[PDB]
Amino acid sequence: ELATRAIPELTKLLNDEDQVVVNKAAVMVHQLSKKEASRHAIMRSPQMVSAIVRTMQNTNDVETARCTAGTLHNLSHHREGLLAIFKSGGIPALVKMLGSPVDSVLFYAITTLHNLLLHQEGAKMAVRLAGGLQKMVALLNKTNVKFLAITTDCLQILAYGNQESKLIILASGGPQALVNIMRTYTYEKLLWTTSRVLKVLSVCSSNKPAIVEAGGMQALGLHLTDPSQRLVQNCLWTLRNLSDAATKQEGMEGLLGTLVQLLGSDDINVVTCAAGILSNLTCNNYKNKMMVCQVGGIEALVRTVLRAGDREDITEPAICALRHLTSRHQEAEMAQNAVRLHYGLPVVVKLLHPPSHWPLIKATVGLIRNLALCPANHAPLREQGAIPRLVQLLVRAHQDTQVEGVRMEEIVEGCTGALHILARDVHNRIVIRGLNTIPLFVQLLYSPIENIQRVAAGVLCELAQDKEAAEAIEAEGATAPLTELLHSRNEGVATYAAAVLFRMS
Amino acid sequence: HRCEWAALHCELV
Ligand SMILES: *CC(=O)Nc1ccc(NC(=O)C*)cc1
Repeated sequence: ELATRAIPELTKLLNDEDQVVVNKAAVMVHQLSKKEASRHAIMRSPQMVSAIVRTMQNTNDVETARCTAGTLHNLSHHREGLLAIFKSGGIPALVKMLGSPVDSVLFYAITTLHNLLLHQEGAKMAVRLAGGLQKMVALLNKTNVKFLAITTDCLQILAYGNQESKLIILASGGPQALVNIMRTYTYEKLLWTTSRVLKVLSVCSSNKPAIVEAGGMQALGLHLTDPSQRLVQNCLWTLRNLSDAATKQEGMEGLLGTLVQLLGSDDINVVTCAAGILSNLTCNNYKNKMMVCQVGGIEALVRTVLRAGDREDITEPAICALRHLTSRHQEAEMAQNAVRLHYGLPVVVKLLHPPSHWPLIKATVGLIRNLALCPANHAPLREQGAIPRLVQLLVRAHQDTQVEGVRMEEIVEGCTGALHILARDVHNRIVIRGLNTIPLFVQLLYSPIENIQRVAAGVLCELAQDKEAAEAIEAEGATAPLTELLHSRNEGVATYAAAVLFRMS
Repeated sequence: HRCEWAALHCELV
């Protein structure tokens, strides 16, 4: 029954030229698609599915386009129904129906397309080939937030792991429409789904500026306080991707204050993302360095390093953020003293101990060099044991140059630079001399890198004001390279080289 | 999550 006559007869009536006959059949086909017994017999007839697909495109009766689209939506709830729609050219037809002025037809099309993208393989290639990405981006102007949540998930399925789909979304004005969704609506499922689309569009370097200049950084920061954990997480991931390519963007004030307060979260992954974003945003941006220090960023970052312990995924961006804040802005002296006043020097020196790796050690040394600029930190850094390790790391980096993505010359330049600034204190120079560092500093004068020559002669100039020290430097044969460095074009090298030669007599 | 899109599909159409 049915398959023997009713469906062949209904297929024959569904493609009749009499529009009234087509509309009468389409209503019966829609009713048969609402029960498992008859609905199975529809998807097992590719002749019927073809008639439903063609009628949906060509008809001008709204009730018929609603019945045919509503039919196709009913077959899309299971496996063999999705395959029958796929093989009957249903995907290019459903893409065409996305431009329908009828809401019932538009909703039936986007839900059937979403079911196909979720469970039918080969549907991603078919939706892209039929121009589905363009039609979906243009539909982001609609106001139905339930419809917007489905439309954005289709874009996420199409764009994930596909450069063509990402480029089409960006070329059609995608970022502006997505940022406006985060900026306007409060529906959690729409905001969450849209953030997953902005996350995929932010993993490439050349695709990030579109989201940034449209105000995406501020729009994503709006929902960092929302109770949805998956929404906050996707916002923090997208902000961390966009952050390194948006260190010049104006108006990051309100976002920085929220990121500082997220450092007090109980979610360790939230603190990790917030520390990484603050590290990128504070890089070479004196305004971002200012606002972070004005909201208590030093205490929150020092507290974050303590909480992390040996978790280098948290200490490294937090130490890097502290290195940025302690240099090159009005409140640099304030940040340097604040690290001491909030008990950061012990854990900062402790991070030079094992089991820290080289990327964390490199960032920790640069921060100590910045903290050594403050004279009130000379004694506490000495009493915490910073000098013996700064020398021991310097010796290790000299053996592998005379790793883990860290050039061992940056360790040599950084460690000697901290000792060069620490040597401004009289008691520090006694400790630096007592570890047989003068022979090592003399051999650094032969280094081909100017910044290493400048800091080696700098720490030798500071140690040379001790009379017995100037002779040990002369005894190690430093007069020959120093006289060479006198003719250096770098004024910093020639200045310190003349200073040592002058103090050796 | 899980079958959370089907509940949304149902309320829309
Ligand atoms: C798991 C599952 O099948 N869920 C589900 C939720 C909702 C609906 N439909 C409506 O609420 C109308 C079907 C299935």
